[PDB]
Amino acid sequence: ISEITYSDGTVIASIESDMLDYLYFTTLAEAQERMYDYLAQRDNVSAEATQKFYRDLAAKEIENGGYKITTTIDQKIHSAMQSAVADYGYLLDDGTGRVEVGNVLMDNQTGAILGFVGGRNYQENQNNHAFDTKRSPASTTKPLLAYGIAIDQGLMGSETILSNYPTNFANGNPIMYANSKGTGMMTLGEALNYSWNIPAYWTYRMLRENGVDVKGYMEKMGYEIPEYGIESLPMGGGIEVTVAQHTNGYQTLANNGVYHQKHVISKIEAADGRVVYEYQDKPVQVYSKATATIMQGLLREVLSSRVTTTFKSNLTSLNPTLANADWIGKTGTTNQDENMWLMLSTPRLTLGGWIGHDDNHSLSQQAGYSNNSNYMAHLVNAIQQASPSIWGNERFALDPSVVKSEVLKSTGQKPGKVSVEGKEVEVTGSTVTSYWANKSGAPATSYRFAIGGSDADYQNAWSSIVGS
Amino acid sequence: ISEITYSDGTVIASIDYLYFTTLAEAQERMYDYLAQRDNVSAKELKNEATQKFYRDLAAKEIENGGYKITTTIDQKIHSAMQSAVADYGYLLDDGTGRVEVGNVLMDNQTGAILGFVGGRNYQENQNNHAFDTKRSPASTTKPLLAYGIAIDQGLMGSETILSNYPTNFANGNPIMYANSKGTGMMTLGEALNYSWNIPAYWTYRMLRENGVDVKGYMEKMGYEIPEYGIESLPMGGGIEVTVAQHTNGYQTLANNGVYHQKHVISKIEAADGRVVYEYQDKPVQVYSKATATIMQGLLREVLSSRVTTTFKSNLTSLNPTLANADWIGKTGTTNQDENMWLMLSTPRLTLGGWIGHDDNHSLSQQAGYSNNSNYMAHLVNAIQQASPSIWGNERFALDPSVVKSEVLKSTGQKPGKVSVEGKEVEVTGSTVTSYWANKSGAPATSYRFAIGGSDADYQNAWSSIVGSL
Ligand SMILES: *C(=O)[C@@H](C)NC(=O)c1ccccc1
Ligand SMILES: [Cl-]
Ligand SMILES: [Cl-]
Repeated sequence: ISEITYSDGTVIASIESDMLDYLYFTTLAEAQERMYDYLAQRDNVSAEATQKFYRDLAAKEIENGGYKITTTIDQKIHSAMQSAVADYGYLLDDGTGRVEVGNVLMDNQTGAILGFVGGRNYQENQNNHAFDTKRSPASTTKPLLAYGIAIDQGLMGSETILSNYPTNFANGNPIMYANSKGTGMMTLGEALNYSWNIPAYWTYRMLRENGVDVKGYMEKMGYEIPEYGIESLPMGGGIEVTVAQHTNGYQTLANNGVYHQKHVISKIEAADGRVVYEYQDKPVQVYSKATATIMQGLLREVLSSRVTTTFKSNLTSLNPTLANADWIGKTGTTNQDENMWLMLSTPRLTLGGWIGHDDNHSLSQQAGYSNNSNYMAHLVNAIQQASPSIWGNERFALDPSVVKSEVLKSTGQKPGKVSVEGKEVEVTGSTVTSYWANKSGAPATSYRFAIGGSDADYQNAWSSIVGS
Repeated sequence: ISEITYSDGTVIASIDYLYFTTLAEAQERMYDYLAQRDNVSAKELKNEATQKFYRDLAAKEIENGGYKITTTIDQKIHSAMQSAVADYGYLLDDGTGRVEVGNVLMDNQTGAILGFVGGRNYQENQNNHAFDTKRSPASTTKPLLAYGIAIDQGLMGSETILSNYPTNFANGNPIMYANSKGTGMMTLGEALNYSWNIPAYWTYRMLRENGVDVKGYMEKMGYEIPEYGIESLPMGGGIEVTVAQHTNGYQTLANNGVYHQKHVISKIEAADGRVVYEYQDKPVQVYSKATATIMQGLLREVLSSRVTTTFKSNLTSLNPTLANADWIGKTGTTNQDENMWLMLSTPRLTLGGWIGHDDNHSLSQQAGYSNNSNYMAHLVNAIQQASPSIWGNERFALDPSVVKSEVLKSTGQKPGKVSVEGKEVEVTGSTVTSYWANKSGAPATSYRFAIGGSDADYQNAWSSIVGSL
């Protein structure tokens, strides 16, 4: 007689007990953590690896008591998501075995989880790849941990230049991206669309050199990272996250920089009217509104450029109308292709997606670029068939507090006079608008104008520029 | 008493696009027959009064005689194609007005035309964009007139290097691609996938420099080009073609270099069963089998690299199995975006496609990249549902006659001893197999290893080669 229900109150199951489906265990486990804090607090503790007596009590309270447990799960969307993974799951198998999958669909204004995919098939495997397994987010780390923070601290703007010239780790090893040692200077947009690694590495070093509390940012979105003094951290080195938590970081970018904590339980009510737990809205401005809406604009291009994912193309062919909603996203690829991530938002929703194997062995080279992008387009279509207005028709837009600068294409700073080789120069050339999240906008071009680069790099780029 | 039929004898009509197109070709064939019958001949044929008299006689024969006309059209494929453009034609519209379209499906072993799309909707607009419209094929011309010819003449192979360093036309204007003046050296594979312009320009110039008979190659495919002395010829300048004729040129690459002449008419038969006209197969080896099969491997990557078309992604979402056929293809885009082209083949079929506006105004930037790719993936899929074996599952494959070479990745040539600004150098580094269509494969590396390039260009490039040993 204790009960778990969908957001509209329809029963999911009753809870009982015995001695010897993803939806059931996920929602029960979150309901038990809610019951525990409630119990711990009503007996005024804060003491203790028992504990652990409170876990057991919370399970008993729910399996004996008569409690109504309201979830955020939308029955139609969640069922459509199961049918999707059942009908199009095979799209992910790439010749490397049975490829597993995790997907969380989150509401950007509230943090509520509308539906999810726990895996390919509960009966054949029960690991919950939406809420339990933790893998490096790799590249999908770079907007949250490196570029979004640098934009937020007034250290760069949308058309800032970064170095992708070859450079080494402190140990001598060259920093790589697939087989490439590096190219030269590029925009942010290019560093993002292609997902290069050297530009994120220099951004994070800048942040450290300037004393940015990067930990403060990540903690406010609930990320737990044990060691920040890692050179590859912007590449996802030393980080490991569930699909649900990571979706929650993209929710933050999509919601104009304002976090709401992910949840699957909204209310726990006793048969006697005692409300044991109700979700409190607790919004947190993590990035300014200028930062987040600037970041949205870049992530729009990461998908429309198709450089690292075929998603827009796949979705165009399945549902050209849905494909013209305002989609933004980032992909991620682990160093041996062990894990592929694709994160998508419209202004209303965020959908996180991971694929990999349980034993961590390698996927094919294109599992992320192609298989996962195509499977996710199917899943996005399904959610839509079930709830045709849930993705929303609104567009992401720059906040009015965003600051505009006219800069040069070649330096991403204002045109101006710099001294090169001792001998002076007047720099000019084709220009562009770059967006900033400070008061003053972009600076005037100085000698070292980009994020990173050795002296030899700057001498090579400066030279080619004065090729005017 | 006169009738037109599908290839299976089923009756088309008594003698919409389908009707006029096939009537018109039959009339063409009848004219030819009347003219030879009355032994008219030659300069007399150029007179327009007599031209008029014979057209009028051809037409009247067809309504008067009781001629049985059998066409190459597969009824089921053709209607699927008609349904497809009715259902999916809207995918092409892009905010530049209503976009027209032409498609021709051709059997690669016979040159027969199985079906076609004349336009968005005959009742609204009656111009036939498969058979009558002529527009520059743009990029789409590079594989045929630049790179395929050069490979066939022994002047390059699959990983030959070509210059895409900025350069100017003879009048001093720079050769552009989008808004880029160009980059540096690059392989043929990358020149083809991204569709750069400067490499095609140097290839053609080289063929002029070796006196290659390019006109001879184009004429064997039935191409009519009034003037070959044009610097932008291999980009498609000074060429305008119908969809049907251009399909025929990609038919030739697809059929291992051997052309068959396009046609929707296979036979016309007099009331009493004698043959006024019947199609006579005349295959011509236009490219060596080594050339065309090397081209096939290159055009495979144009599609699967997805740089200029999203086609393989679209097809993959509509039909994962059909996407695993062995597709090869090339896109093209006019200056200013007035015409887009996507040409596709499996070993059995070629499908040509054009989109654009009847008064030539610009399409949007992505109209070829995304729209026409998506629309063509739907058309391809409708063909499959209507005739499930038709595309086939065979693979293109290098002909035994192809020579392989191990060349330096960075020169496109055999590793070796090279003289650089005085000091001789030993040139080494990673290698790769390059395919050639001559007797001896690839030569040894020499100072001008690439197609095209200035001295300043070469002093840049060697800088890198050397600084990397
Ligand atoms: C981050 O992990 C980087 C290296 N890039 C990608 O997300 C990616 C994904 C798929 C194909 C190419 C690159
Ligand atoms: Cl492919
Ligand atoms: Cl694509």
